[PDB]
Amino acid sequence: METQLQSIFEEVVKTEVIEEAFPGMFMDTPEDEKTKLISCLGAFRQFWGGLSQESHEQCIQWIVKFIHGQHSPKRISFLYDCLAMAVETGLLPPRLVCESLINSDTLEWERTQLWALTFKLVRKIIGGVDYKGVRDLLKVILEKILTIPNTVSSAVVQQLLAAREVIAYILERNACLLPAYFAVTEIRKLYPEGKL
Amino acid sequence: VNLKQAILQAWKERWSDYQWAINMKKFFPKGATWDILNLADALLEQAMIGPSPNPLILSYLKYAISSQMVSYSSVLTAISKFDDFSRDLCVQALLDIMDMFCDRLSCHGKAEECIGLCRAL
Amino acid sequence: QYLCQPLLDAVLANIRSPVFNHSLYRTFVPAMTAIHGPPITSIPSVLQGEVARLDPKFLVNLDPSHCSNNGTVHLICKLDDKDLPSVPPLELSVPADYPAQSPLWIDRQWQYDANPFLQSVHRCMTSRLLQLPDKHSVTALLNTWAQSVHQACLSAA
Amino acid sequence: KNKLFIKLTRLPQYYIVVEMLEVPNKPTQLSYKYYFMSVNPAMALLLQQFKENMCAFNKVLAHFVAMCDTNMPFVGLRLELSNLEIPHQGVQVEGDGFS
Repeated sequence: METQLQSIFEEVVKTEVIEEAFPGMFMDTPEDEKTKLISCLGAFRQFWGGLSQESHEQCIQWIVKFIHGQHSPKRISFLYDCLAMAVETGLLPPRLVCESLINSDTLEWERTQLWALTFKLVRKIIGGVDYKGVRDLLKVILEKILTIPNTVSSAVVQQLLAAREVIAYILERNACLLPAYFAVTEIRKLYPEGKL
Repeated sequence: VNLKQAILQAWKERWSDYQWAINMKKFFPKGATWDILNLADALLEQAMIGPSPNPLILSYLKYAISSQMVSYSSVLTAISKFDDFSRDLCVQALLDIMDMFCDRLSCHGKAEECIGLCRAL
Repeated sequence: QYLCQPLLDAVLANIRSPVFNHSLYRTFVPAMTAIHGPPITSIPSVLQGEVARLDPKFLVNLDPSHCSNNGTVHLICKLDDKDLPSVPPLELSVPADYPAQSPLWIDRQWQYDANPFLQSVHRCMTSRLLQLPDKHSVTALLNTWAQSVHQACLSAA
Repeated sequence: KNKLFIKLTRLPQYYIVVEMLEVPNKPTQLSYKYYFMSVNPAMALLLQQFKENMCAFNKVLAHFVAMCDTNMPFVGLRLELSNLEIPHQGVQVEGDGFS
């Protein structure tokens, strides 16, 4: 079963990249690109159609460690589009993906393209979490942002700033993802009075 | 054969600017950077005959500047040889054409082309 | 291993002695020399390889401007093809240690304005650039440029 | 439901799928749509549609099949070169057009 997951994931990345690698009008660019993403989503749906509830999360930890083990950013973004359509179609509960994305210890700020694409995907899929999960995600995102130094390079700053849009989306009052009292409670638990 | 006949055929059958570029290439095997053949002069003559310029041949000249067919020096000389000045519309068209390449004005060629750009300025 | 072990134990016991090869000589050379007789009777060339193999559509030359004969190199290409229209020249910045990394396309947004056609060229080119695999060559950039010009001719008409 | 699956036999896991649709005004003409499927209980993997552009030959489908069967051997070679990290210019048309 672990081997089965490995096989499906490896073949999907390699195949989609290589057929698209040669651009012989293989594709029509607008929503047929969305259809190739649908194609990865269907391969993921077949793989999921075979698993128990208690085993629902260790496979997801394997998926995210396999995505974060990659090196090509196009490969990473292709598997993140697969994970996005796997959440959007209703196959995956949209809390396990976000938690295993952020709590993955390969997600460090030095992996700046991985940082940017990860927090882009969490900005995409955070709108469906219940509010207690949004509170725990707020806590772990703040603790991830807290590891950045006072000074970083001038090129990596915009890709680092992708977590700030997730934070701005959670603490936005009109979106109402969670009661704002929970947000200020988590913040003031992390930045108590007198701390910048 | 002549550049006037090629531009005028480009006006007769309505050619878009890139199709004009392709057929202008095909009519003339030696490119001669198009400035030996005075592309800017012929395009300005047959664009500035009316009281208002025809937008087709102005579109041809704006493509031939934005794409680097024609050097800025030949354009600035052909602009300099217009005067007349009784028509404000042709003068405004010439100032928009100058608004295209000015502040950029970068020759990348021989030093004689740079001296030509100096005299053209 | 078997039938050879005590030699291996002797020699591995006696490594790091400075008189080791003396000991081997004294114990082995007279037997061997009795039996066997006495002894015996500017620009990195990867880029020149790329440019030397390009199609005669492209006309790649070095920039008169920019630092020369140093780490990175800079190119101004061209495009000649009766089928394709004349287009802005394109500027490339090839790093030193060129393979194992991807060259960079110096973007000039201002000349890709002022026409709809050059705008379509530019949009399609940035699209195929995002579609490219990593650590691509120079010729991958030049061929995506020519394919972008061709798509922007076809999409327009 | 009117489709045709053309499996390539020199390299399986590759299908060209022809979908036939009725053009609305002309009742005696068809419209073809060519897709490129790949396959691993077999699973679909991806799909892309090709660009549009005695008549009983259908020259476009023969061209697409020949194009896939001569081009797709290079894709596996591109991947196996990239796994051993030999730097290469990509799969290119070489000199003349027909190579």
